[PDB]
Amino acid sequence: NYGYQPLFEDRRPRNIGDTLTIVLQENVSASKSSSANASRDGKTSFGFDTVPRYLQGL
Amino acid sequence: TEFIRFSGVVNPRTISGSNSVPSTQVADARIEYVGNGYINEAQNMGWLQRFFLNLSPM
Repeated sequence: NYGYQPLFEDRRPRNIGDTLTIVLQENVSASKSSSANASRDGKTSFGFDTVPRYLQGL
Repeated sequence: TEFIRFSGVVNPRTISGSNSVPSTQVADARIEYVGNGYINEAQNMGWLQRFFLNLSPM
């Protein structure tokens, strides 16, 4: 005797020793990315090509 | 000579009307497919090559 068995219920595992089908379908995907930047450019100039007389000493 | 061995546990309700069940419905499925003769010995690594594959630094 295997005990009471439901008639219309779907066949499910209920006790120790019962079998069950596992459909292994795994799809995992993780990603991450980052960046940082900094820039600085500086140019400066001053030139006196021709200096008038009253400015010579300066 | 080739040997195909199968072992496992089958649920009676998974067996089809033609007395057939796919191998993916067997709980503890043990499947083996081996052979002998010089064809099978030609697919074995040499002892020195196995020793190197297991003990070589790279």
